[PDB]
Amino acid sequence: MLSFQYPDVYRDETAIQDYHGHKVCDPYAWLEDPDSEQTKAFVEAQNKITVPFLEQCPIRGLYKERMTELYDYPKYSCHFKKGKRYFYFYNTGLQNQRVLYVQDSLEGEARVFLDPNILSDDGTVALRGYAFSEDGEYFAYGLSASGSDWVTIKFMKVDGAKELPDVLERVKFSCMAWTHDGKGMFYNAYPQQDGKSDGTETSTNLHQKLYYHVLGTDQSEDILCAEFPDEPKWMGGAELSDDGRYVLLSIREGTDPVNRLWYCDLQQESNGITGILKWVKLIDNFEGEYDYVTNEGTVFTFKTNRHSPNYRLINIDFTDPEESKWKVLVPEHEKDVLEWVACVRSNFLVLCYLHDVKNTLQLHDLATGALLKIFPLEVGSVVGYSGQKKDTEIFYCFTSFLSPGIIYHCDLTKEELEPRVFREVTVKGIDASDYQTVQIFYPSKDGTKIPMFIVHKKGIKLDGSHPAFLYGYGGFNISITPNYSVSRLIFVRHMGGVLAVANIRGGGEYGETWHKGGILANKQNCFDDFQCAAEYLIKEGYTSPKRLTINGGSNGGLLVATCANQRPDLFGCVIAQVGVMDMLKFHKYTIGHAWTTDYGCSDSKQHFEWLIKYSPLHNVKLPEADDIQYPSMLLLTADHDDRVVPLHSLKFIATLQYIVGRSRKQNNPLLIHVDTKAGHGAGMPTAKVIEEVSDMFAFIARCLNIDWIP
Repeated sequence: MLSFQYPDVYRDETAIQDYHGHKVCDPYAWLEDPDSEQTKAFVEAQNKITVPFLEQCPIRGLYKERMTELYDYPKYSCHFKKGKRYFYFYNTGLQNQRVLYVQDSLEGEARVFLDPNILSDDGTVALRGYAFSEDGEYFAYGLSASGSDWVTIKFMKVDGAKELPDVLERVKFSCMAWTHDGKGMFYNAYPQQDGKSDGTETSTNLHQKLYYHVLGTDQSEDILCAEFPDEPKWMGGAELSDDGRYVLLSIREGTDPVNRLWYCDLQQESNGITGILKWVKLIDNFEGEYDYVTNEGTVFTFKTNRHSPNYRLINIDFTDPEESKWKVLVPEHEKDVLEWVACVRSNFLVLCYLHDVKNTLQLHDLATGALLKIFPLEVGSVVGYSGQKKDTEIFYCFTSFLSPGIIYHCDLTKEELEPRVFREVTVKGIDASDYQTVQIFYPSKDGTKIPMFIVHKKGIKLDGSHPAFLYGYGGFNISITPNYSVSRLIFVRHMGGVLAVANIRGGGEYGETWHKGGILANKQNCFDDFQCAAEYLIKEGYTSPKRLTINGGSNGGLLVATCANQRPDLFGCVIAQVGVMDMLKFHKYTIGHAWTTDYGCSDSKQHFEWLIKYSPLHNVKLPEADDIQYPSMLLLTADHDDRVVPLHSLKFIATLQYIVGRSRKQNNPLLIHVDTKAGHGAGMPTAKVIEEVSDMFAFIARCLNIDWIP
């Protein structure tokens, strides 16, 4: 099958570094420089063999055509109200970027408010964050080009959609919060730096500061409200309390769900916002998370995980702040995770729980925390919501594996609450009743039961003859819940596949204990969990090693890459998207330093000892048995992925091709595709999403020689 030759790639055998007495050779360290002619030549040479391989079989064109047809359905986001107007995002079907619409009432004719599509020919300029003024008459929005995390904030006057001259630069991982007087907005920015700041650089991001921009002035005039010079990794995001009296500063260091919480009573400022605010350090440590829900005077309601891994709601009175005085408004549940909470119609709280990886939604009284109403939902996820304190209605968006979703509306001014379907779209060509979703719990190596969703055509025989697509992430307290994916359904319907999603440790499915179960010294638990999911699908007859494909992105890319090294005999195909592969150097680039709370850091001897055992880049090794080779592998990255710098994938593929690719027994391809004008994934235009999925499934089809089922 392989009719190409791997590119010549220079090995710097002098690249030797000592890690606490452990010598580590990094022959491809030169790939860390994205700007060199050597690195640009490497990328060119790799894409030169990968592209023809993906485009050879006509199955890619069949898949692309079906994806283009089926993905072409109306996509609406949850309606939300700001001031006297309603807004919602909508994509007719195949627009590169969804468009923001506005209407003066729910029965009023909607009009285009902000269309990102006209900002570029290829839809590579996308919205990244936005914030309306308290009165809804002004609007700030961030724009990212080519997938970069970097943002340029722009402003508009809502009435007439008038462009304002205000432009903020050097914005990244930023909050956006307007003061209620309508004078200006808080945001974050990074100091100027040598070299580029467009997403192709690898420069570490430190010393993020909190600024305040007065509308109608130049950015050079902005006020510095908070900075942490002695703590370069600290990031402080601002938000205004519901009553506009307080600025709440949430300081984070790392990716754990914890934050310091400082506040500033704006009325106590000597003469408005003129510099460093009079911060009161309410919670001045990183021992727990405090997520503002609402306040009534000095009594602040926060969602926290402080001695509550499944989360709960507490009320902290600023006038009697000692922890022993906090009141538990909604106690922690023994197993279900309280995902998020919103306050609406003054005294209602909307609580969203995760019960065995499925969402539930309910309304509670703010004064007592008592349950008042349960909003009925099918098995799936709540992916959208609107309803702030002053609002008298809520909208909530639902989705699942088999149907696009439903947007629900509920008028909260009614004595008897009657939620109703506001919008519902079904994809013609994908009959949901032909498939089923089942949830099973399988034991991992240590006996822990791990949840796994399996989606397949009804009536299939569990004889191991079906190709399977197993997905996982496992980390950063992220819960992998049901979502609608046309691309995966095409695999099921047109490639006769079985979809599986394993809720492995590291995730947030069972709270902070689930998270802690897949980090630091116990990161191996993630890999073991995932390998056991594969073993389950195989044993129970859903698939077989030669027919199994595993996929994951970012931390999930690390997941699948490590699994390929540890159990090459268990997988037929592996697709690793934008993955962290060099676990010894990840902290040196862009925002990589933030991930040490999940992974550890090689600077530490103890941590190095954990990292070196699973780091994809440092564990590529020819399988011992003659009849075992590495699975077919496809790494996908982009040149503007400044979240997980592409060097991770570049170094990894060079290593796989040299150590494994050159071996005579290796006949499965080990390829990389580096895209242009794209990044980690957020904001990717529809055109690119379609090309990516077509590539992924064409690769699977060719490597496993699967026939297309019309």
